This record gives sequence, C-alpha cells and structure tokens, in this order.
Amino acid sequence: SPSPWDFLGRVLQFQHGDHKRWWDVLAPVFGISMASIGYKLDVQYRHLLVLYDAVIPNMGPFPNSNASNITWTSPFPPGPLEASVNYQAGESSMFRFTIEPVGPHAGTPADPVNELAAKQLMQRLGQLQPGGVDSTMFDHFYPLLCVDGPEARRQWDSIAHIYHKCHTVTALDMQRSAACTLKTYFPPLLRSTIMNTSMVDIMFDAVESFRKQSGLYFDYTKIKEFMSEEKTHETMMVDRSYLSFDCLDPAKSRIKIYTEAKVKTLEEAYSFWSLGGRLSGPEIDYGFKIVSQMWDAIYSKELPGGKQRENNHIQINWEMSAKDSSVAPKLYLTVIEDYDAYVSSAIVDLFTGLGWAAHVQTHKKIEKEAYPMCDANPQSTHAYVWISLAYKKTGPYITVYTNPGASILE
Amino acid sequence: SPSPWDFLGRVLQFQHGDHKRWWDVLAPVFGISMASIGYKLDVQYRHLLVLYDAVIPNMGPFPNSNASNITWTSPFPPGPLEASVNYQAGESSMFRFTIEPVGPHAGTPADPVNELAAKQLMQRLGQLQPGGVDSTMFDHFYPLLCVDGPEARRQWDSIAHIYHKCHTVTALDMQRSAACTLKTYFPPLLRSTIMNTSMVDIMFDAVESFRKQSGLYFDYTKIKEFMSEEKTHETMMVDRSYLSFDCLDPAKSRIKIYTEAKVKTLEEAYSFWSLGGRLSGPEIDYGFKIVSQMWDAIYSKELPGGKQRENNHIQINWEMSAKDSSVAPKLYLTVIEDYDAYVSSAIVDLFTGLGWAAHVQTHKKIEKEAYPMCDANPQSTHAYVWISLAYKKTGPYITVYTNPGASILE
Amino acid sequence: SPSPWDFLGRVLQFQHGDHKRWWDVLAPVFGISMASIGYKLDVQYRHLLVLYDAVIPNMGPFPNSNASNITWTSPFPPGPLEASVNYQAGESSMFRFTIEPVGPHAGTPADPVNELAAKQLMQRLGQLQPGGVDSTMFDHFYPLLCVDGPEARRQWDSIAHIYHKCHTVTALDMQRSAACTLKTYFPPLLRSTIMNTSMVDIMFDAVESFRKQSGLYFDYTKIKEFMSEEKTHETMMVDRSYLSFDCLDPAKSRIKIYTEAKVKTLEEAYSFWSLGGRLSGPEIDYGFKIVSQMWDAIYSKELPGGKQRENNHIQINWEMSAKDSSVAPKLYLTVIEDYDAYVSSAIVDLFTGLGWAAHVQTHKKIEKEAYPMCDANPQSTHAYVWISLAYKKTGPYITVYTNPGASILE
Amino acid sequence: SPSPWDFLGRVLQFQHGDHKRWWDVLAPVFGISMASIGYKLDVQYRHLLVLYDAVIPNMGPFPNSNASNITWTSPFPPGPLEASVNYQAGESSMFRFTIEPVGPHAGTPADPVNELAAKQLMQRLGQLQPGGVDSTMFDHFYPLLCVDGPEARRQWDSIAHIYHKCHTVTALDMQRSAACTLKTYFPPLLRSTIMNTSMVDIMFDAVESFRKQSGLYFDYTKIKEFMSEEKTHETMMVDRSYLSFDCLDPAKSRIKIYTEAKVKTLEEAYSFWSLGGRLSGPEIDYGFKIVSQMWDAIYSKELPGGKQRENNHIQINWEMSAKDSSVAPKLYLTVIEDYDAYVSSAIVDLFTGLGWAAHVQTHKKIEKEAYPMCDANPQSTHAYVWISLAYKKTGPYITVYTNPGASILE
Repeated sequence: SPSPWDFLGRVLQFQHGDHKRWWDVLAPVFGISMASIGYKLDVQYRHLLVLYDAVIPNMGPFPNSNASNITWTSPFPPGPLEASVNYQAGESSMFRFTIEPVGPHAGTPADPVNELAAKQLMQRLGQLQPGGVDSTMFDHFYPLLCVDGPEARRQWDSIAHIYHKCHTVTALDMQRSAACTLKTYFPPLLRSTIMNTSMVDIMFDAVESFRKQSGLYFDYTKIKEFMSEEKTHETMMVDRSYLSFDCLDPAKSRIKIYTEAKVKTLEEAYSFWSLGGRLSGPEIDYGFKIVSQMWDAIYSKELPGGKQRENNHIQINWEMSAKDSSVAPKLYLTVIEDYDAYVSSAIVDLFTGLGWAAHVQTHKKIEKEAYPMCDANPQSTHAYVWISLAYKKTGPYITVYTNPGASILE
Repeated sequence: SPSPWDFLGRVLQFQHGDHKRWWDVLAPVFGISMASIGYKLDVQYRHLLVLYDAVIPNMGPFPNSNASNITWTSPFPPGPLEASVNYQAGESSMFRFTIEPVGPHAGTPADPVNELAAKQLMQRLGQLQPGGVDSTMFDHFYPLLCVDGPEARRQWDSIAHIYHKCHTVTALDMQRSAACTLKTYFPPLLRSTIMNTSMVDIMFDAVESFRKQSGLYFDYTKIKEFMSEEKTHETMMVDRSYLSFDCLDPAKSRIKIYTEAKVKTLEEAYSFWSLGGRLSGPEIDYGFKIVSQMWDAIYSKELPGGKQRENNHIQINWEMSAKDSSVAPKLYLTVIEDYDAYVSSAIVDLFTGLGWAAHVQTHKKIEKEAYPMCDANPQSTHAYVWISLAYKKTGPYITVYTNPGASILE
Repeated sequence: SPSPWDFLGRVLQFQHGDHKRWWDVLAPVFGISMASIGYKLDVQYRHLLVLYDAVIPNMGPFPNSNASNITWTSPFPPGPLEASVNYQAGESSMFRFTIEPVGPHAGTPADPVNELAAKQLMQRLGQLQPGGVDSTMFDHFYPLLCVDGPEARRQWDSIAHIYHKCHTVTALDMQRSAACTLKTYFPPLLRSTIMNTSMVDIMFDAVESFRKQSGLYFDYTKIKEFMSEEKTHETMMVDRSYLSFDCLDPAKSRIKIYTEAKVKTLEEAYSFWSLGGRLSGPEIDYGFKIVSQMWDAIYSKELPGGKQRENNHIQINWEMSAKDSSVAPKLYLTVIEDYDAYVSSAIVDLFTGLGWAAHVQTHKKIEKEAYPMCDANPQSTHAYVWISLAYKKTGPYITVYTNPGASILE
Repeated sequence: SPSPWDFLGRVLQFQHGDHKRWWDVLAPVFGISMASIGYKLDVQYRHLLVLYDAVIPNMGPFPNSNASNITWTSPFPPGPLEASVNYQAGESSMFRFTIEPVGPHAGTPADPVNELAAKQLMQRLGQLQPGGVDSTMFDHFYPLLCVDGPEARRQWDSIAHIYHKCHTVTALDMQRSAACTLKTYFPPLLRSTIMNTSMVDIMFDAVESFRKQSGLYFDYTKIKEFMSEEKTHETMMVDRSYLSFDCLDPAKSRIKIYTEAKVKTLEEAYSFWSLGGRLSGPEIDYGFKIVSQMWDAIYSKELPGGKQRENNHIQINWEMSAKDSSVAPKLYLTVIEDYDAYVSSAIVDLFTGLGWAAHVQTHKKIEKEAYPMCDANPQSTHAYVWISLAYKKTGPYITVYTNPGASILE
C-alpha cells in the first residue's frame, strides 16, 4: 500500500516546481496528521488534492537555502503559519492549517501587497465545492479592515515601513467529512496605518457595522473595554491583532478577536484570558487551571544555548457568537524557542493528567512520523510553534500548532 | 520555415485545453496581422508568448458549438472584442487587440463579477516586463469607476438585472518594439447603477479628482457639456460608455471618453464627432470629410437577408491630453451586420482615395490569410466589426477592427 | 458528495486537452462501473489517477466530429477497445479495460508504427507500482511476435498495405485491491507479414521457445492442431489473432490464444469452443449450453434498418496454464450491430436464468448511469460491443464488454 | 530588452520542475553561445524552445547537491555531455551539444536501460520539423549496435556489471538556419558484452552491412586494420568506442568511428591521428602541427593540487564519407582536469597564431558571459572539458567543448 501522499506525488502533474517541493514537504505532514487522526482514505485524497490545487499554488516560492527567492517579507518562515491538530474529550480530532496566501510574485513591483492570492484561494475553494464558501462577512469586512491593491499602492508612503504587510490570512479547517471550510483573518494594521486610526476602534467599529447591517448579535463590549485600557497596552502588542470570521452563513459563523502579548506572570495572563475580570464563571476558572499547569510546565525550563526568558510570549482569541452574547477565550502559549522535546513532554503529561491516552498515542504518532527531527535531533526547536488552550462546556480544548515546513529548517 | 504560431503551438505546453483552442483560433490571426504589418520574427514570438501566458488564460472558456460552457454572459461573442490594425500615412502600422479579461469561472457563484481576471492579466503583463505597467491611474480610477468583488456581491440586488456586467477591459497595444503596453477601460455602468448616479457625473467627477490629485490638465468641460445635453441623450446610449486611460506615466498617458450612439443622418454624426460644434478647426473638417465618405460608402448598401437599416450604429472616443486642453475625436462605424466583402471594398476604395497602395496590399493580405471566410464565403458578415476614423495633424488615422474568433462563427 | 471523477476533473491539471476530453468521456464510465461493482472510494481515486497518468496520455488524440485529427488508422473507433465488467457466481465482479496504446503522433511520419506508447504505458504502470509489472514474458515475446520501430520502418513496403498496424495491446485489470495488473496482447500480423510466415507457426513457435527457456508447461498442441486444420480456416480470420499473456511472474501468469471467426451455425461455434472436439468434459458442455442460450437469444432478432445477418461474428480465447496442461476457452459474441436494448435484455434474462439478481441490478445500474443512450435512444447500437462466455469449475463466467466512448458516437 | 532565455523562462510553462532547473542552468549557456556566435533572435527562440520541448524532458533528473536522485549512473556528471562551439576560418561558427537522453526513471527497475528517452527525443525532433530526422541509418544500425529494452533486460546477468549502460547518444547540431539536425552515437559496449564479440568486428561488420544494403561506399578498411592491431590496444580503451552517423539522407550523411586513448607521447597521438601511418597527405601534416602545438601548450603545465600527469587522455573521430573513400580524423584533447584559465589561454594563443581575432573575442565573450567561474574562481576546472582539432581543405577546424552544467559543479 502506497499512502495517498506518495501515490499522488507520483501521478500528479504540478503547474510549477515550487508546488512540487511544497508538496514533498507538507503533504507528508498533512497526510500523516490526517491519517493518525483517523481520517478515511478518500478524505485524505480529497484534502491533499485541495491542497494541491487551491492551497499550494497560493503559498509562494519555495525557500532555497539562502531564501533568496522569497520577496514577500515576513517575520515567520515561509509556508503555512501552522498546521493544527485539535484534541478534545469526546469529540473527534480535526486537522487545520492556516496559510497567509502569497502570490508567486508578491513583494515585487508586480504584486507589492499580494492582493490576489487570498482571492484566488477563496475562488478555488468555492469552485471545488460550490456553496461552501459564503462571502457575506468577507465582503462586509473587506473594505473596513483590508486594503485593496490600489489603496495600498497609492497609500504606499504610509505603509512601506511595515515589515509584514499581511492583510488577509486563510485558515482551512479540513474536516473528516471531506468538507474544507474556510476561515479568513483580517489584520487591519495596513488599514489602521493608512487611516491613522487604532486597531480597536476599527475592528470593533466594523463589527458593529456588521451587527446593525445583519441584526446578528456580536457583543464586542467586553473586548473593546479591555483592549482599550492602559495596563493592557502596557504588555499588549496591539499591532499584531486581527479579526477572524468563518466564511459561512453569518448566522452560524463566529467572529474572533486576536491579539498578541508579552507577559511575565500568570496575573497578566489571567488579565488577557479574563478581559480584566469581565469574563468569569466555571469555564474561565477550569480553563486557567490548565493554562497555569502548562505555563509552569513549559516556561519552567531551559532554552537552547542556555538563554533566559526575557518574558513569555502569548496570544489570545476571544470568540463571540452570533445568537449569544458569550465571549470565549483561547490562549496561545508560544513555544517557537522551546525544546520540541520539552514541549512534547509537557503536552503528553497534560494529556495524561486529563486521562487522554488515545490522544497521547496520536500525538507521539504524528510526532515520530511527520516530525522526525524531534526524535533524531535531541535539540530541535522547530516542529512545535504554539499550544492553545480553550475550555468549553464539553471540557478542555487543547490544540497543538506545529510547523509543517520544519523539514526546511533542518 | 514554420511560422511562429505553428512552431509555438507545436512546442508550447498549455495549462488548459481552452488555451490551446484559443491559440489555434487567434494565434494564426494575430501572427498573420503582425507579420503582414512588418513585424520582426522575434517580436512575433514575444507577442505570441505574451498572448499565450498573459492573455489566453484570461479569455475564458472556449465556445463549444452550443456555447453551453460560457457562463459569463455578454452581447458580444466570446473572445477578444476586437483585433485592430492601425493605418496612418508615414507612421508604421501597429497591431492591437482589446479583451474583456474573463476568468475561467466568471459568471458562476465562484466568480460572479469576474474581479480577478483583469488584475491577473495586469500582474502578468507587469511581470513579463517590470516597470512597463504603471498603475498610477488604474489605482485612482478603480474605486471611483469600477466595482470590487465584495461591493458587487453585496450590491447584487442592484445589478443582477444587467446582462453584461463588464467592469474593466484591457486593450493591449502590441508594438513593433516587442513592448506590450496596456490600456484599461472602465465602464461605470455597475458603479453608477449601484450608486444610482449618472455616467457623466461619475466619469467626469473621477477625471476631475485625478486632475486635482495630479495637477495634470484633462479638460473634460466640452465633453461633459455635450454629453449632458438633451438631444444627445436623444440618440446616445449613455449606458454603453466607458472611461479609457493608458496604464503608463500619467504625464505621458491619455484619457478617453467613449459612448455609443444610434444615429440616422450625418448631422447627428457630426454632433457626436464635434461635441455639438464645441470642437472645430481644420482637423474636425478633414476628419468628417472621411467619415462622410465611409458613411455613404458602407451604409449605402444591402444587408444580408434583404433587411433594412433601422439606424446607423456608431461609437466615439474623445481623447484628452495631459499637457494640453485639446480633445480629439475618433468615430467608430459599426459593420457587424454588413458584408465583409462590402466593408473590405469600402476600406480599399478609401485607402486608394488616400493614395495608400501599401496599405491596401497589407489589408488584402491580412484579409485572405487570416480571414479566409471573406474570399470563401461570399456572404460573410463576421470578420469585420468596426472601422474607426480619426484625424491628427499627421493626417488621417483609420483603424480596421476585425473579429479574430471569426473562425468560430463559421 | 462529489464523486471521484467530478472532483478529480475539477482539481486535476492535465498535460493536454485531449486528456481532459478523454477524461470527461471515460472517467464517468470507469468510475460508475467501479462504483456499481462495489469498489471503495480510495480505489476509485487510485484507478482514476492511474487512468489520468498512465493510460489517458497513451490513448491518442480525441476524435473531433469528422475524426480529422486521428492519424492512427483503425477499424475500431478511437478510445479503449472495450471496458469490461466481469460477472461470476461467488467471486466479486472486477473492472477491466483494454486499450491499444496510441501515441500522440502515431500514424504520422514521426511515429508511423506507434512503438513507444505501449512501452511508455508499461513504464508508467511500473513506476506507479514498482515490482507490479514483470516483463519476463514481454521481453521474450517482443522480438518473436512484435515488430520494433526500426524493423517496421525498413520493412515498410511489406506492411504499408495493412490498415490496422497494431502490434501490442494492453489490458489493465483494475482490481478492488487498487492493484492495476497489466496484460499485453501481441498480434503478430505485422511480424508474420514481414517474415512471410503464418500466425500459427509463429505464435506457437514463440510459445514453445518460452516453454523450453522457462521450463513452464504451456501445452499449445490442441490449439495448434485445431488452428492448423482446413475447415477452421474455412471460417477463421486467422489474421485477426493475437497471443496474450499476463505481465506477471511467468509461473503465475497465463497465456491465451485469440482468433476471430465468422460462423453461421452453432456447429462451427462448438468447433471453435472445443478445438474440433479435442476439448471436452463437463465444463465444455455446461459452457456451450450458455453459449447456445445467448446465441439464440441475441442473434435471433432484428438488426437496425431491417438488415439481415450475413453471418455471426465471434471471437475465442483459449487459456493455457503454466503448471497444468489444461486449455480453457472463452467465446466472444460480437454485438456491435445489435440493439443495446436487445443485448441488455438478453444479458438480463441470462443472469435471471442463472439466479443472478444482484448482477442484473448492477448491470442495469451501470447501464442507466454510465450508458444513458440505451434508455434515451431506443435504437442505440453503441454501448455494448461484445459478450464473453467462459465456464470454470466455479461456474459460469460472463463478461459484458462495453464501449466507454459510446458518448462520442451519439 | 530581455534576452530570449530570460523572457522564455518567465512565460514558459514547464511540465516538471527538473525541466525548469535544467533551463535555468543551460538556457543561459546555450543562448549566450548562440548569441555570441551571431545567431538571429528568432533562431535563439526556436532552438531554446526545441531544448525546452525535445531535449530538457530527456535529460533526466536535476542533481541535488548530494546527487541522490540520479539513478542513471554515469562517470560523467549529469546533463549534456558537452556543448560545443565550432571555430573555422571563413565558415561561420556553429553551436552543438550532445546529450545522452536519460528518461525520468532511467536506472530504476521501471526503465533499467533507458530505452525510450532517445526514441522520444528523435520523435519530438521529427515532429517539430517533419522530414528533418531521417531514420534510414538509425533503423539499420539499431539492431546491430544497440540493445533494445527486452534484450538488455533478459541479458541482464551479462551487463549488470557495467557502470555506464549507455547505448545511444544524440548530438543536436543547432544551426543558424533554425534547423536542428540530429546525430546519433551507438556505443556497442552493451551489444558486444552480450554477444561476447569485439567492438571492432561488430561496428565495422554493421558498417559493411549498411554498405552492401545501401551501395554507399564507407571504406572502413584503414580503421579496422589500425584498431585491430596490438600496439593500439596497448593504449586504446576500445570499450569507450562508438559509431556515429548523421540522421539524414544516408547519401549526404557521414559515419564516424570513435575511440578513447591514454597516450604519453606525441608518437602515440600520431598513431591514432594517422591510423598507424595509413592516413597521410598535406592535411594530416598540417593537422598534427596544430595538435602538437596545443599538446605542448596545454599538457605542459600544472594541474590543481600540484598533481602529476600519469598520461594524456585523448579521443579521436575518423569520419568516412558516403561518396568518397577518404577518412578524416578529429582528435580530442581532454582537459577536464586542467585549469580553465590555462585551457582558455591556450585556445586564445592558438587562435591568435591562426590570426583569428574575431574568434578570440567570441571565445572570451562566451567565457565571461556563460562561464563566469573562469573569471571569478582563479582555480576553476569545470567549464572546459575537451578541445578537438581537425583539419580540412578549408583549413583548421578547432572545437571547444564546454560543460554547460558547470554552474552545478560550483
């Protein structure tokens, strides 16, 4: 038995070489993750073909060793920003991967703000499954949060200082049902920098615009209050925020506010998780229990080269539902610098404390098969990128975000 | 000796089959026109490769016999709206061809307003020649005259009644110097229909916006005055107008106002050519002499099936320069219904009256080689589409606009 | 749920347009046959991708309406000579399809005897599954039965009169286990015509060569005796014969002798089935019972246009095993001219007489889904091509050979 | 002005990535050589497109740094064995490049003797120019000198010890007239090793077979006599010989015998050049004058690393005409180990002694533009590979054979 990625790399014809290389790098990772999760073979085939047609052509050039060909500058390494494997208790794991759609010539004068890649990707996703990509929220939030090509090109003197000119990021939720639902992120840093406004008063103003235009109830009050305070900006890198929404029926879609932060103690972490105490209840408590566990399990150890932790880098997503007024957080703990060995051990011990034997097995399976550099290289710091904790009435919701192109950093 | 189109169709690899079919149909036409003009062989190769990479992928599906696959509705037949061969006295002929960039899925829910094709085409043209496609005017006139995908998708109830939802048209001026300069048309029918404004007060308001933003002097006063009158709207189909501009340095670029018209006598034709008398001088006179000659030479004859001329369909371009206040007209006489034999004979007799022996030879050469249905079928009404008369201090400027996909209508 | 053929035609990139058209035509047929048989979804994907990579590029040009582009002349219409669905009692149905591998330029001076297509196909099949295509028998029978390109090109004056210059035919047995085992046919008509020998004394001499070179026991004596008689040549078209062998381990492979025939009564049919009585036993009897049933069930009816049966066209395969001395026949009844309605009704009544309810359901399913012209057009004579009867100790073995490109003949 | 290789790499679509990489590596070299020679632009385009369609797909995988993917073993580095630029006095320079056509899977069980690549290449060359590739001599010498796939696969125990299993090598003579005439080499090492015969008695026996079959007079007597002696085998590596012939009209084609040799003094060199004195006249004298000049100009110097010359490696081609009995030699001096600086200086001083100013300029132009490692790296030993001296009644005929993939060895 050949596995779908091998057989497909053998038979498939690729428009470009960089697509072939991105395939050789990721398709193993994605396919092994999907197969260890428990996907059916035809779903592996469908999602790998989606990746081959829709995604890979909208990843950008492949990094040669000196990364000379990569003209679309970014602080993150090229490729999918992450590939995620969800872990709940009772509900089945799901594979995801978010990608900043980069065009083949983005960063160059021909496509200096990469306007088409995300739209080409949305188009391919809609064509491979008609009626699966609803652009009702995309089309409302695009003029408010995102900058078209023309604006960014005539408002260039205003943004040419920005390093990462990202304006939209697509997160595809590859489902066990072969349905690849999309999820678009809009970082308004470009738009705010052009209009000289703030991320808060633009993100949330657009959210309220969509509220009144739809009648859907997206209560952003808690989040605006918190993110508008002083001691939050004290640590918050508000310029690394973005608004996320599911490209679905706005009634059944969700909106999420995201921001980064460099905290030093669990009190600031609870500040972000809780929105300054404005969010409480049993779920906040039971969630921060696990956040604290993983905090003092991961950030309690040595970094490579014997360096010291200046601070703890975190990220946070607050999800607001359409029919409710609830806001639910999701805290990222960044481990780009940690030992993949230490991160994996922490994840495993957490899962065991939760009683998740099946999930530790799945985790180590994906680890050894898709990410061989954790077992081969005892000082690897490339596979794991973030770990995300969220708590729902179902129970915990942990989410290990790995780098699929970790084979490129080794 | 194989000629470039044959050899290229033999060696070239095409992404899609429709590209191969469009090649088989057009590349003969374009290459024969370029070769009869007097292009060099390498320029033929360069322009045919431009067509193969930039253009053909942004033409749309190829019409099967029932035209079942063509989802992007249009009153014109699919393919390039026209392929033009210029004819002056002293300056060398030039090949052109304007195309409404259609995506492979335009008209379908995945790309219901065809937003990407023109941008993809502009991108390819800029990448094949960096710094040859200046988007200074494109980026200013895009929000004013053209509708992005999102707007058109949420403002759909306002435009879903329109048959031709064209919003941008690219005219590539393939030059003897291998340089393929672009030229973008913006028909604001979508934008005006959404904003419930008029083509006049939107086109010219955008022109004045660009004036004040640039300092370049585009005197639109004559054209606004005329096109705002009553007896002009009496005949004018103002909903078939568009603003044209060369995607170049705005200093060296030109802006052109276009409108259609169904006139019955040469007095209305002089109304449009002259802007109600506001334009005069030796050039207007010497130009309308030739317009009258060709009028009573072409519209003086029988239509196929023995039908009668309800009226004479014309189009008109008024060009406004950046450094001057001059406006120069260019009158189209539509011959979509006439006998290609009669149209060719009229063109030939005109050229002979002008003393253009070389040009009648070139014309008949292109006719017999690229358009064999004029000699084979004595009742052909498909090759020729329009003839355009303009008069400059150089002399006359006649321009025969043929349909390259005339092989598809036979 | 999109079915594999639709989704694959949506995502897959095709080297050539003719591959896209062959896909649109066959992949529905093949996929519907495989799905009605009961194949798993991933096996459908694997086999359709095999068809897309290995087979389709080695089918030849796609027939336009006038079939102008088809330079490789053949009495059969272009495309797969047949697509077969096996029907046994107890063992699961299997899909097959034999194709004369035609190159993209076969019949033209560049590839006037189509030498590469079959080898390219064998190569692709071996690369998509290493060690699945054993060329031990192919490499022994190639010089004996088949003509290389050079020989056929210098021995051209000797064969240029032949209409069908076929020299090798590949029958792929797409298995429910995703394994696509090959099966090569060698019609020695070219070789015999060059060497001025007879099909009998070349086919069987090569078989004996392989016997002595291998030690495997392929008893051809019965078949040589019969096919060398006089009254068999009376009806036999010995020039339509070929030697078949499974490209596998010669120990586990089988060899088959094939010949056509135009008989008029069941006595000549029993002559061919029995090898002039030399083959007998319970199986021959029980097999000719069914041959007679289907004979007087199909050839007992009207042809289109009210024409009369000059004679009954049949074909016959005698399989010889490696470890045994048994020879087992397989009689084809050609129905290219009959009513697809009559043929389907006969097949259904036969299956019912055998008690094969599941198989009549599968048959009508494949009929209505893959071959809609049998239900739409009540006078269709294109879907069905042959029906093949063989009898093994398992029971009967009927095999309905349909034309997949029947959509092209309607 | 973009030059053809840049523009073509920008617009062209490549089936495979390795084709793109081979393009990036060679097309600069080939195009710069053709442009420095003085080719027209359209001829550059034609030949680069020939390379893109016919050749590049039949070069094999592209060498990654560890050359892990290269399964077709060879003592030479992958890519074109050489790219040649001819230099005469009076006749215009010509570009050539010989390539061992390697399939994408050659060396692996799927194509273990690489039988198709050369045939695919011949087919493409014949299709891009019908009637330009005459296979009259190819089809006669193929069974005699070359081993089909089947023979080599069943006669594997006899050849599996050979390192380089080359059996046919195509040398394309890209002409200023855009005509790419082919030239096929047959090294009978495989055939001789299978039939346990000698290269002499097989090559020359096949030549005599073609003589009697054609009536063309290819007098091989001198060459058979010499190559059959004892003191020639003393130095000759007869296992590195091959028979060459132009794939043209056998009347106008030429046959050439090739052999390698490791000589130590100019007396053995004159032995090979002269066929043991059997060849004489003014031309032999005037040719060996130049051979001696270049011998003591190149082999008179230091090797890298301060190593010593065990012996001088040479190669020799004796051309036999169809209508005459003349045999004309062509002596290769191998400089794979020498300093590209020393080799270039020797070539330049030779040309100057001949009065070839234009040619030294062309040579240094090709050097600095196509082979930058001779000027950048003062210890480069990769660009130049061989230098070939032949003398015709026109005058000298020197031929500098460079490695185009020298960019891969740096």
